[PDB]
Amino acid sequence: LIFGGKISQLLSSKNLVKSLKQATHLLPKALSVLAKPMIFSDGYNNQNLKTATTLLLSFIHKRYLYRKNLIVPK
Amino acid sequence: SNWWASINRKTGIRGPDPAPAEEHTNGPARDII
Amino acid sequence: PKRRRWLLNNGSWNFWFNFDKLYSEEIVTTWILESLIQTYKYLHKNTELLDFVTNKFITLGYIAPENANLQSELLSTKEIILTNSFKRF
Amino acid sequence: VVHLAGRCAEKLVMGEGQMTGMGSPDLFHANLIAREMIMSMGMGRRTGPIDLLRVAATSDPFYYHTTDMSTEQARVALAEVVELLDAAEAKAMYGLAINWRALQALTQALLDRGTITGKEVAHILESNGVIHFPDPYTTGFGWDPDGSLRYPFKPDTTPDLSGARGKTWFAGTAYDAPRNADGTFKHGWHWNMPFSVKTE
Amino acid sequence: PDPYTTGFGWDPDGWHWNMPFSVKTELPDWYKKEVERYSY
Amino acid sequence: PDPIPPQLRRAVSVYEAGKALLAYITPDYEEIARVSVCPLNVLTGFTLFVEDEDKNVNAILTRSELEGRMVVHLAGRCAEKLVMGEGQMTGMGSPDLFHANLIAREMIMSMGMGRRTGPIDLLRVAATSDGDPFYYHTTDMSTEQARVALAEVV
Amino acid sequence: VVDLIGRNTAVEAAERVRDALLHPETRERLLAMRRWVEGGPGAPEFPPSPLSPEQTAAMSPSGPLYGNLALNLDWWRRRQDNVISWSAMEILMSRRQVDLYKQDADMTEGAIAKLGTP
Amino acid sequence: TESYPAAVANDIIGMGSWRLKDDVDPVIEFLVARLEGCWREILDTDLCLYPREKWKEQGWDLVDSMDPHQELEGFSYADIPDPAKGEAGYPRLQLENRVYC
Amino acid sequence: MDMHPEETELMGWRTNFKTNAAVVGDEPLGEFAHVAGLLVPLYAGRAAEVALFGKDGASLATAQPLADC
Repeated sequence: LIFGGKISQLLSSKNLVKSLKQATHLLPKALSVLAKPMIFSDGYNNQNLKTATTLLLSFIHKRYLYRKNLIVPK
Repeated sequence: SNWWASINRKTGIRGPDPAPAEEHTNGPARDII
Repeated sequence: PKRRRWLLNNGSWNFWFNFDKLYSEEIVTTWILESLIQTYKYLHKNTELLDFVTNKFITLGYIAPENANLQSELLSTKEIILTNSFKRF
Repeated sequence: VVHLAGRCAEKLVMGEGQMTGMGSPDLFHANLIAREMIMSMGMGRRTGPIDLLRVAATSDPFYYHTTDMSTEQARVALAEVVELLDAAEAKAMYGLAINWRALQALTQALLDRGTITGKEVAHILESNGVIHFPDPYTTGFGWDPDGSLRYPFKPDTTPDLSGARGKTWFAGTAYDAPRNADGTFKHGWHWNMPFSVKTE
Repeated sequence: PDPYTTGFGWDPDGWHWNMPFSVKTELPDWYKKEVERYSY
Repeated sequence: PDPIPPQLRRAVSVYEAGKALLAYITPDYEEIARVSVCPLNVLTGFTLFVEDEDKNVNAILTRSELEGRMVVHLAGRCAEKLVMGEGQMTGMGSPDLFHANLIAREMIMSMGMGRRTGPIDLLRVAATSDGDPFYYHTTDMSTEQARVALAEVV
Repeated sequence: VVDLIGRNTAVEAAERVRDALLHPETRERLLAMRRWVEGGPGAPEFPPSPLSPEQTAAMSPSGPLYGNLALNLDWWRRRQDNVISWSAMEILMSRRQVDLYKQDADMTEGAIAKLGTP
Repeated sequence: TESYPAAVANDIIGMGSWRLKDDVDPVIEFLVARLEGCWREILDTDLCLYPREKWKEQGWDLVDSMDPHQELEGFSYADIPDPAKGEAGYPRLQLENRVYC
Repeated sequence: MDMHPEETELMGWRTNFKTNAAVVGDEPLGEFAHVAGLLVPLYAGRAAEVALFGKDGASLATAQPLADC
């Protein structure tokens, strides 16, 4: 639910490397994958990241699902 | 019948009953509220 | 006021009790990656629906980022459009 | 033992992965008892009679206890706390395992009645053939290094690289992503995802 | 050259980037023993 | 350069000139207001920018915009190297180097722009209620995560 | 300032100066920019082009080729290693720099487990 | 709040969320954008997606020559590098389909 | 003697001058050498006692500059 919008933004973005680069590891199939695609927006919101990291850290620091001995220095 | 004495903390702790039940979601929001 | 909890310097940098860090990070990144992969795999098969909903959402209106100032519930017509698009068969 | 009993019971019944976070206060209470036995009451075999805890609550991460001892002594004391917690958990799992039928009957009775009294608890446990602890001590209980329980009457006092999945990127190479048993990438990863996985 | 501002579209009028990575992490035996002790 | 030594004037001139040139040729950057190299025989040098209230303010920070800002920040020391040499560079570029490093760390650890660290919130900004008008909430990372993020930042 | 900076730093600098002296174009550019820094009547105006000749500067104005400066910073990533080390000196410095240095590091026995393995 | 007509809406969309929108020619991309925009604009309120059990459940929405059995869950277009010359699989054929009613 | 107030800061990149008993030729002092030249006057108090008397001649009179070195 948090990351659906960024996933659709990634799926609906034009890769500009194949529109920018012109004519060892040639052709715009291996030439375009040498580096990160030129997605216009990129990044994340820093609020979605805050919610996701808070949820996962609250899962692992408050449940002790697998490692219970980590409650020793609490 | 002595289903203990094989309880391993390294390979996973399991009882004799093969899992309690399934989990019913009916949506994240309906789980929430 | 110097630090006195030096534990490991050869092989990695670790102070006395940081044992709950590798497990924590390798659960956080794994779970976030799995959820993003699940979202990508769902939205990979609904790209036509995404384009249709986007086309029907432009004509209804949106807040342009012109910074003339100083979206968690969705309006009613924009909900009718999305429910119609998700009819399937 | 009693404070670790609830989370041990829910781990045995519901499974290891379906345990909820309601056992955290009781787990911290058992850890607190072990910590006060080792570092405060001087009941440690290796730690011995020395006062190590100096309560500095005085009321950022909220520390209550606070200790100034050295790292080696802290390692020894926390190892003793861990071994006491392991002994208590082993005894709790031993009791819940030998009284599995009584535990299941008490669970069903609690589900049916919501609340229950002491006499009904005693009647259910005695009618289901309960086994009592001869001792209240966790002495001799623990976990073996291989992973098996202690005092369980044993002592006494390549990934698939077929066709389309192999014709992908580097495949058999140290530069490949981790793969599952069926050849699919770990976490269902693919090469167009915006994140890079870590090699196993 | 500013991208995202002009061009890229008709009008009638080797090495990948998602390379998996690793960290060395040459831990000693006592640290592995402590990790195994607290990993339960 | 009546008081100011010739090599000092040349150094500050090269620095401010490179910074102003890269700010001019960087798209969607702030307009240069004034480039001063020892204005009233005072040992300082600066390249000012107009503080517009339109456009960005705080709506969305594009990674191309952040990379352009970081390049403009590194431009002064790059010009000093490329003109005077490696050994004639001095420490006048330290605030710009700090700002470029802050932009890089913000992109890696706050916006999830790195492919290896991933979308993890390890750094947050905060406003102080004098010194700097802001500080940073930091998450205590392990050595492996810190090394991966450092590799991306470098 | 050799005693002030350290013999290892002086040796690394000597290696860099040797590598620059072996290339005549780099050597002449360095001499010309040293002349401009020193100034005087012998200064030949601004130093020459910064290793980008007129054929590589005319290779990309707003006319021919172009567009490589439009790519994001990751496309300018000239160093990429898939195995990130456990120590920051390996990430920061090059292999020769780590081999020459790292006896100045404040470490116990990591300073034998770090590049140029004997 | 500002809205746009359907013509410039589909021009803003362009090709859209096509899986192979980056490897196609600009002429093909312009034509696909124009025809899909004409569909989504003229045939609005009655344009349905074709039943998935006819074309999409069989994996014909995106087929790749090197992955005919859909062993990569439709991610072969970026999971598999393009074949070398002469090497089996060359030339690789990729077909993306969009069926509406 | 009309002089810049920040003449101490200007003393690094100035060439072919002389102050007190120290001359600077055509090679200017960098910031590193200029600030690292301050360590010698602070060490000279201890160096005089060590050179003229020995280790036991070191006193508390020359102990404060060593802590700022």
